[PDB]
Amino acid sequence: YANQYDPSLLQPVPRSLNRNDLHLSATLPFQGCDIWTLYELSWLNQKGLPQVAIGEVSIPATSANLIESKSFKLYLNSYNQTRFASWDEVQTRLVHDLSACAGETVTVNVKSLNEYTAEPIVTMQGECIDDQDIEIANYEFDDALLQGAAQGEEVSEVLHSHLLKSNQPDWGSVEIAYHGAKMNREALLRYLVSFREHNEFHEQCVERIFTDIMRYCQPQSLTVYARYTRRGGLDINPFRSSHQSAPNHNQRMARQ
Amino acid sequence: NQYDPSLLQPVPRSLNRNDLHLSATLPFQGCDIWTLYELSWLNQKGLPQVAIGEVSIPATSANLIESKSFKLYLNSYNQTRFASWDEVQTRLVHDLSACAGETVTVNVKSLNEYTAEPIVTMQGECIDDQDIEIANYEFDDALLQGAAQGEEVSEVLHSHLLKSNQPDWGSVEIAYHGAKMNREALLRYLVSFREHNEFHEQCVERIFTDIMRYCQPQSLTVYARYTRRGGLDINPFRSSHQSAPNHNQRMARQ
Amino acid sequence: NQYDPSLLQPVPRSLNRNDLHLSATLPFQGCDIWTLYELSWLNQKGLPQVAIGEVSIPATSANLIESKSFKLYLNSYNQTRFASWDEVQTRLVHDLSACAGETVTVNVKSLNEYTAEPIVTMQGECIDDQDIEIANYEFDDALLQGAAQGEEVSEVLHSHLLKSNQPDWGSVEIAYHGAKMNREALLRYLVSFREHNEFHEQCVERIFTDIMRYCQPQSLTVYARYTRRGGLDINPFRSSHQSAPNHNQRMARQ
Amino acid sequence: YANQYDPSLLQPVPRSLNRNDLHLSATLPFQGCDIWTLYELSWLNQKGLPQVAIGEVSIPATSANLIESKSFKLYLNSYNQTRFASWDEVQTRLVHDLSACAGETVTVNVKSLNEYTAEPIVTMQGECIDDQDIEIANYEFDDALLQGAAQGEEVSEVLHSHLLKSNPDWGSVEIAYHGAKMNREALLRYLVSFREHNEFHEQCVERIFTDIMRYCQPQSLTVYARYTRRGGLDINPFRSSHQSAPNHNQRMARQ
Ligand SMILES: Nc1nc2[nH]cnc2c(=O)[nH]1
Ligand SMILES: Nc1nc2[nH]cnc2c(=O)[nH]1
Ligand SMILES: Nc1nc2[nH]cnc2c(=O)[nH]1
Ligand SMILES: Nc1nc2[nH]cnc2c(=O)[nH]1
Ligand SMILES: [Mg+2]
Ligand SMILES: [Mg+2]
Repeated sequence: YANQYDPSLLQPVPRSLNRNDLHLSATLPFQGCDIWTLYELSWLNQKGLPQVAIGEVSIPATSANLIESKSFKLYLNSYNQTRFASWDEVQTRLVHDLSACAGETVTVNVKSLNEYTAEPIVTMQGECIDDQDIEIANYEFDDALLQGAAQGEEVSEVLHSHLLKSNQPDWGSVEIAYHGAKMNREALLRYLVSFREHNEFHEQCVERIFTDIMRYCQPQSLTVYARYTRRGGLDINPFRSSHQSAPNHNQRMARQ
Repeated sequence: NQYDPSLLQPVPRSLNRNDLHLSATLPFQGCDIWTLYELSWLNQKGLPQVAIGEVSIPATSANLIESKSFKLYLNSYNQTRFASWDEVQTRLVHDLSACAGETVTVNVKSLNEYTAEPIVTMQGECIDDQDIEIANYEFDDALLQGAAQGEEVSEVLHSHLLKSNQPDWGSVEIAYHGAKMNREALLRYLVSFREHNEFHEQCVERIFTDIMRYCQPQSLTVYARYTRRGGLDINPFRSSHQSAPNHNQRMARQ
Repeated sequence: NQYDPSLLQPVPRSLNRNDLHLSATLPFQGCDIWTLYELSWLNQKGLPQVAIGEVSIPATSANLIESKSFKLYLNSYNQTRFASWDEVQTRLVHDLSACAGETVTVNVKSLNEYTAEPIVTMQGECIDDQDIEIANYEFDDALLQGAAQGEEVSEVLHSHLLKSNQPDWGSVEIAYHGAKMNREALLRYLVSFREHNEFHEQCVERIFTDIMRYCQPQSLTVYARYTRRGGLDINPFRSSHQSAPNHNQRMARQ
Repeated sequence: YANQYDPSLLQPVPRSLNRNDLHLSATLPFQGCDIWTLYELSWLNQKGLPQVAIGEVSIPATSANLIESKSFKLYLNSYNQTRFASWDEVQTRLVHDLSACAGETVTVNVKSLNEYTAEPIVTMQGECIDDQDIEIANYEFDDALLQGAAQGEEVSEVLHSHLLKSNPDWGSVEIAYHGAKMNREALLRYLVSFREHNEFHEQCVERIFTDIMRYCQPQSLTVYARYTRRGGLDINPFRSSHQSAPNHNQRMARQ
């Protein structure tokens, strides 16, 4: 007997636990959300016939807790052999359980597979910074790579990179939109690549990138948004901004 | 932490084929199409490169490649400098062909080859929307007994409800020429895999050979597309007459 | 009449590309996919063989192959004994590569490879169902002026209303990432080809370059599938980033 | 200016003209129909926007006339720049004009392209006879190849071949019969002997039917051929001693 519905499998992690290392002020310097895509969501209807869907979850960055991804997979797996009366019931339980875990109302949209037919694979906004003629040999984390990286003229720009890797490896693309002194692209790319051997949660990586850019580069406004490939059937896409609340859509990128 | 072909582990196709009562003379042709979503290495100067790999392994190869070993092998690229993308392709073809036992094709695609690519569904009629009760989940090939008693047709059917055992998940497309299949029988048969344990490639061959022995179509193609595990997916294709699928685009859950 | 490669007539791609104001370094990559519905020859013992040929000619080739000459060339096979299907596939690759000026890929498929293959449509949203009036039929690329003023999107659009000139007929799929396109403008633009004269390959390159210069998408793919003439069809694919379509399946009118 | 709707482009050909050469009885020894597929049907709606469809036409084998294929193509092309108020109108005109040409009511379906999505490519019923270990060097027509071809035990069977060529035109042919079992080598050599031979598809099917009836004398017989299109149109003649039509007009691999 596979284990059936079990909300106790969900594991909260307080966001303050990692934010402590970032030495943040009393107020959070960002707002935003963690958007998750649940590619494996499946359960049984009343009559025992399997149902399959994709879930799209948004957890506020102000929630007391994030949800540990493994535990989230195990919790979703507990639906697989459980009978539910309706799709509405499934969506309601996901909101209830994930909101209890996070400590703040979590948004959930349970979508049938046909909602995805002809949907696009997308890239990120702005210019890709990856095509550089530089040598890298040190992959150890080094925030000081951002020392003096913003010395250009005042600009609004959006940059992105597909070279984010952190630690089993996690793989992501990251979009950085800002208004401030123009950022040195070589410094930025070396800084991003220095995560390659570093071990932090995706949500934390994004908050670290945001806070390092804010402290070294002092833009007037900033958004950092990363989209990671799935682990265990789930992906996370942390969005952190000085002024925006969320990305426009949750459209997948090429490796997602 | 460096490139290491010894990480690849073959599994002989003969194990399950003997279990299906097959001759070494196969009743199908085809291939296993793999998508490698996490392919990454370093260029000549140490700057990371990322790509998606598209691999086709002939169904006649002695071995399939065990997926986790495939993951670990690919990870061994991550901190290795390679002279060019052509070098990477070359190594992949060499190593994967040696492991499978027959020449494997490999296409290493840059990520921008996927911009504005659409998600696809499968062809023909989805059979999943049936108001039926499933009273148990044991595998039962005899669900197909007498399932093909209709008039001679050529049609294509699909289901998104394939699962085996962590769970794996797939959609499957069945194109045939023969006596028309009972859609309820077919759906019950597919659902009965849920608590079955075998590899994706093996499941597809089981589906193919069961439909053959119970339904006796003149022509049959079975093509399944499974969600990834460990950053790679497998899409086994088995056909009476066709060597490869004429499309390879990702589905909603992939 | 025996096998005769001198029947093939090349047409240089440069003629129309110069007319489109293209540099020798192209703004697209891609290929022309041909389907040879009437391929037939004699085996060693004089017994007729029939097959469907699938040919891909790189868009970088110096020449395209003129369709009527391609038909005449294929007809020269009809009363010629060839030792095996591999011999036929070899001759085709050799002759078509020499004519195009670059290696052409050829698959010679038996007819039973198509049994129970489904007809396909194109992906994304069809733009044809518009309640608009067309007041004249002259080609006008300026119909695209200001046509891309929407928000940044990635989407796929298609139309079945492509016609050029005896008339030719096609459907066209346009996938792009850029400012959202006005569908009325796009449909008018495509309808304005109706009484225009150029080759399919040239039409597609004109569509690509007109969209690129009026709409300025970040990336663009244009893939047209035309109905056959003389037993063969042409399906030109042109893309910023992709080298080939990830499907090759016939549509309703093909 | 493209030439607009012109029903005078259609060219009738009396069926009796070719049937002469087959020396038939007073009454026809067969019934059936010619099913045509019109893959490039297109016209303009009342606002000038192009419309595209696939037509499916059935002409009774009893019609006084068949329709010459090139003329049929030219007639359909005359729709391309012509405005019509509705699809129903287009269907109505096609029935009227094609029926007047043929001399007997013709059925016409005008189908939107989406009615073809996921439709199958099909093969023919029964056994393919093409995989034989025989040498052929003479491609001249020879009906005498069927002399004594049906000696076997009494059987019902269906046979098909993809090797029909005549003038090049390309087809597959399905032969269902009840009678003394037919020699497959003789049948295939006979079909291959059309390879350098000039006759209309409808006539080829009638010649095959009448040659098999005379040399093999089955109790019942159907001959159905499906040819690849010429000029955007295909023709699929069906002739039978006891059946009226095939079940569907589904395309084969080369069609
Ligand atoms: N939420 C969350 N859970 C994890 N468990 C392992 N890695 C992660 C991560 O990056 N984010
Ligand atoms: N090739 C292969 N390897 C596996 N390892 C675990 N499951 C699978 C599978 O389905 N296929
Ligand atoms: N290659 C080619 N040859 C032709 N001959 C006449 N039209 C065409 C065409 O569109 N393409
Ligand atoms: N109806 C008809 N017309 C033709 N015109 C040229 N060939 C043919 C044919 O086989 N049938
Ligand atoms: Mg995603
Ligand atoms: Mg047809």
